[PDB]
Amino acid sequence: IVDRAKMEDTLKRRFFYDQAFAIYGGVSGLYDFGPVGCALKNNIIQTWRQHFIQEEQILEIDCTMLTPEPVLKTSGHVDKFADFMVKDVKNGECFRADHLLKAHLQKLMSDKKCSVEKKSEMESVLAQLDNYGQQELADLFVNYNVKSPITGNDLSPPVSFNLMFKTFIGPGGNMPGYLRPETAQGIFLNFKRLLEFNQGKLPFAAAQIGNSFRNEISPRSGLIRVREFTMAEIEHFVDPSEKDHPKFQNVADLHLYLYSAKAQVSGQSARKMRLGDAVEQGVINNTVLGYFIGRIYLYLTKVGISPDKLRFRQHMENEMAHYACDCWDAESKTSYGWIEIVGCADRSCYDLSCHARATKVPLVAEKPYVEEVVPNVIEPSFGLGRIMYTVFEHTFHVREGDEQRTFFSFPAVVAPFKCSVLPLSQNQEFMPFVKELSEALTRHGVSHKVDDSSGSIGRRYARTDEIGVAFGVTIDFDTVNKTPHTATLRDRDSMRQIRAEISELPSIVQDLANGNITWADVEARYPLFE
Amino acid sequence: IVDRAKMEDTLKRRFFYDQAFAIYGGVSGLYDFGPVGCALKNNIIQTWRQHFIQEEQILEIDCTMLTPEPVLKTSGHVDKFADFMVKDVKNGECFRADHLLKAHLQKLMSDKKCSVEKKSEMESVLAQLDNYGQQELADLFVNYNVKSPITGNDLSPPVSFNLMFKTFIGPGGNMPGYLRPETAQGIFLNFKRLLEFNQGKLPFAAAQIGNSFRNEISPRSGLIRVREFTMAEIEHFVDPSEKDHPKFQNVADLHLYLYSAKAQVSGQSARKMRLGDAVEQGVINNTVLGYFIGRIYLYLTKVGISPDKLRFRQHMENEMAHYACDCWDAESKTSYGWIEIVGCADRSCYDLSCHARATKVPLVAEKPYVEEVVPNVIEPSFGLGRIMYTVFEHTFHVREGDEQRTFFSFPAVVAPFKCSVLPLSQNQEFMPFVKELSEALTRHGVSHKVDDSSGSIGRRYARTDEIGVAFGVTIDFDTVNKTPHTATLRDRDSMRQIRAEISELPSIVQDLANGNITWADVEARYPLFE
Ligand SMILES: NCC(=O)NS(=O)(=O)OC[C@@H]1O[C@@H](n2cnc3c(N)ncnc32)[C@H](O)[C@H]1O
Ligand SMILES: NCC(=O)NS(=O)(=O)OC[C@@H]1O[C@@H](n2cnc3c(N)ncnc32)[C@H](O)[C@H]1O
Repeated sequence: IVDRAKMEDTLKRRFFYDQAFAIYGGVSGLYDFGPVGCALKNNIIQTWRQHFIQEEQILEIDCTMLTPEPVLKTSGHVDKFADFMVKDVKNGECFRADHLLKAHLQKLMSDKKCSVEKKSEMESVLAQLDNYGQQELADLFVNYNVKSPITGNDLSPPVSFNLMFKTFIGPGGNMPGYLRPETAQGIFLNFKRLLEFNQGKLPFAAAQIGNSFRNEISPRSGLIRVREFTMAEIEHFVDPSEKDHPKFQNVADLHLYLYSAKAQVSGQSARKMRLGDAVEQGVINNTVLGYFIGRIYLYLTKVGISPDKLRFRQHMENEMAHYACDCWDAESKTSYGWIEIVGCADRSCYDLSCHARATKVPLVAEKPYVEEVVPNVIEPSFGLGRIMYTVFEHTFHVREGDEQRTFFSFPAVVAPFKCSVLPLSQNQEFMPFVKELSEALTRHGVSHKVDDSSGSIGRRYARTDEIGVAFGVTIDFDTVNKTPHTATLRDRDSMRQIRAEISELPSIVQDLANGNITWADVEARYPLFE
Repeated sequence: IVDRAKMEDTLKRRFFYDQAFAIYGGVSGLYDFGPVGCALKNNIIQTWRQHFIQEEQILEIDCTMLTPEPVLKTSGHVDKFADFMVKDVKNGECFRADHLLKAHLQKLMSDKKCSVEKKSEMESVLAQLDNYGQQELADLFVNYNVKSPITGNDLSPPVSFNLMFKTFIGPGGNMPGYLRPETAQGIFLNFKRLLEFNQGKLPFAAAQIGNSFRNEISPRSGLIRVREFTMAEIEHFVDPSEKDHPKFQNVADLHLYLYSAKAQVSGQSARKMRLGDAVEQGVINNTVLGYFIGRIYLYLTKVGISPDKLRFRQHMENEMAHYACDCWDAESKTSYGWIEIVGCADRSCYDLSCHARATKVPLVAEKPYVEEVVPNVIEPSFGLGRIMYTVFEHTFHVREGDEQRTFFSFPAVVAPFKCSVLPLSQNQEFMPFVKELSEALTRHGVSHKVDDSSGSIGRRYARTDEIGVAFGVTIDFDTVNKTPHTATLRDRDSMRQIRAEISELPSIVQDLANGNITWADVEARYPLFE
């Protein structure tokens, strides 16, 4: 339970992000990222690069965003990539059918005038919604009588609205195209010279961190639903017969909530298994999937998402992507209910096949006489957008002081900047102290900023906390005067302080942020301070 | 003089970049960046961030790419933003008039059958080409009889083809839009909450590093002309009466080639002045411009561009951008002649004005009773695309050995990775040595990679040089056997080596890359090696 109202308000005021083209009414599904937003957004794509590209020697490429017609036709995107949209036959108002029906039903199950017998039934209708194809969705839009949310008119019948943006490359209109709804296609259309890098042998994973455009219908989900976003995608090309990851054992003992395809059809709660077991019982196909699912958990977790508000639901036979046979999503429980933030497909040969065929250009590899194969691709797609957002809600708190102060408990690895050095006076009695501390902190690789903002120390740290700055060091007169020179070390969340030799503080703040020491350990080592 | 042929071939083979959607014939003006390309492309945007955002406490934001109709109409982009295109009345073949006429004339001046009197005249026609508006360009396209380059047919009359891509945001067609041809607009539409950050006082500069789409007509300039690219843009909001930069004196003593607007009309060569003087004589308006022009020089230079193949040409009264009153470009002499790689506008109030008006939302500041003003914006726009390319040609060399080996002399600050550790055998006699060296190099912050590729040491370093890896350390038997343990330190360009205690090498390779020591200094300190 979080305060979407109060939070959005804080986030936009400190300018983590806000509405794009504000002074024009703004466009739905489009937002701009302000300074702290950028800082935090770049800390996540950075933490990610380590956790994946670095930790897996993943090849990286940077493809185009403008894709020409054929490429997306071959991938079958021009076809199956779209959402069901309806529109009241009055004014041209559109709505994503998929969701409107869900909104209606919740309204019905919520009205006390409902028989527990129908309520239980409707749930069952929502717990399958993504499987509902053109027809079933058509009928349902009749039985339940779905009508325009506003001025309840009569919605047209569910239709298919392709989510890809449309444009024409170059003068004229001979070469039409779209804005890549995913980065993957580029990583595929480059398979040949990519295999080469890994010596033609599998497995090997390529990757991309760039934008994708998805002309959504009704962006009303805040940052969650946007028509333009940055996504990190890994394309793990493995040999079909070797769908077995060598590192699995590292993420084997993780105990994470899983919501199998069965548990969804056998209408039962998601279990909190162990990856190792989850694979034994054949819940999670192979180990390649398992490893990634494990890492994906370690990442989302490390960035800031709460272990208890995260899970992995599997897709349904027809909820499936138009390019996968099996797939698990990383869902984060938020004010918008559970929401997919990271996807883990298992698109089997379907990609390189389509392209190899359509162009008559062979896309394969070899193995030890030396047989040829079409690498199956397990693809972990990250919605850096929705991820940073989950981190927002999962770590947004309210200082328990009438005043109504709000702080973010961002892990030291994603905080706008780890420490905030703040002295009382600006005079020269302090500079020689602030200077050193800064340079010393710099030497220790600790992102920091010297505070200036007017106000009592406690009012200062108010803003520092506002944007989740991990720590803070107070430099007062006693720091300058008394000898030895000690400053105040203040933990963000607790607001508890520690007096300590301003010389050691750096190496300490470092150990704290790097997870090498606990706040408690500090209170045990150093004298407190009020 | 460079070998575009041989170079492009090398660049694409090592996969710095290549043609987008290759297995489909590919699209013109679109390319994909492979691994080394990315590594180098990220070293430049990184080196840039320091040189500017860091060194100038520049605020950073990340706006949308999809812009809605009004925004670009207000900026006057829907109007004046386009290139003159012609097309033979036979097949629908297009060409950018602006250039075709230039191609023709060069052909005429090149044919020996021309009177030195006409040749001199035609030049004068090219040395004004960007000023030629609809009419003048129309007449000229007649007099000289410009006809289709291929199958010389009859080109239509010069027309205006808007360079912005076109799409519709959301279902329907009520909300049309384009893909931002520049990042700036976003930095402007966010001025209010941006001024706020700097305490409402000027000057203060915002910035953005993202993509912009320019639906060019005839992309045939390789990477130079592309329909999609990453550009770093700084929006320096200064008070009209205070167009005087406090740091100028730092870049005052720089002596750089300038090609004033006059020198272009007074048909004379560009002078190699000094920024300080250049401002005295009122050649370069104010100092704000001067400082940036200075930095822009230091950057491009530091990244790899040759001091002698770089200059700053000013715009002409009607070559001017549709938003500037004064402007200087950073031109780099290349195989495609001089080409603008970095732009330095002086768009006076024109931006915030248009938007303030059109929306009726006031955009101003105050100064010490406390008067209000509309900040003038000096904007340094960087074409990270064309910049990295200039770096390619300006540092592409051919090993003087029949064999035909090609190396890149990339500054240690942009090289794919500074050092390349390479031992002879893979056995355990070496690992304990390779391991340490790597970790030690890591500790020193020196990007490196342990070589494996099969081949004689000299064949190995061949590939290392291919992609401009600054240095190389050879670990042989004597390194393992003999005591002390010394390895071979090899400079890329010279190929000259140095035998030295494998323990010190790290701190050394560091000092070398960080520009703290010279190769010569090393040869003087340590024993040579052949
Ligand atoms: N290349 C395979 C692929 O397309 N996978 S997927 O994108 O369909 O699935 C993964 C989801 O993509 C991201 N995503 C989707 N639509 C949005 C949105 N409108 N706003 C923000 N983030 C979004 C989600 O963050 C991530 O969970
Ligand atoms: N925001 C102000 C603005 O629009 N400035 S400007 O872009 O018109 O001028 C600066 C130039 O923009 C970049 N640029 C232009 N067109 C291309 C291209 N087709 N390929 C690659 N790079 C290009 C050039 O690298 C850079 O010199």
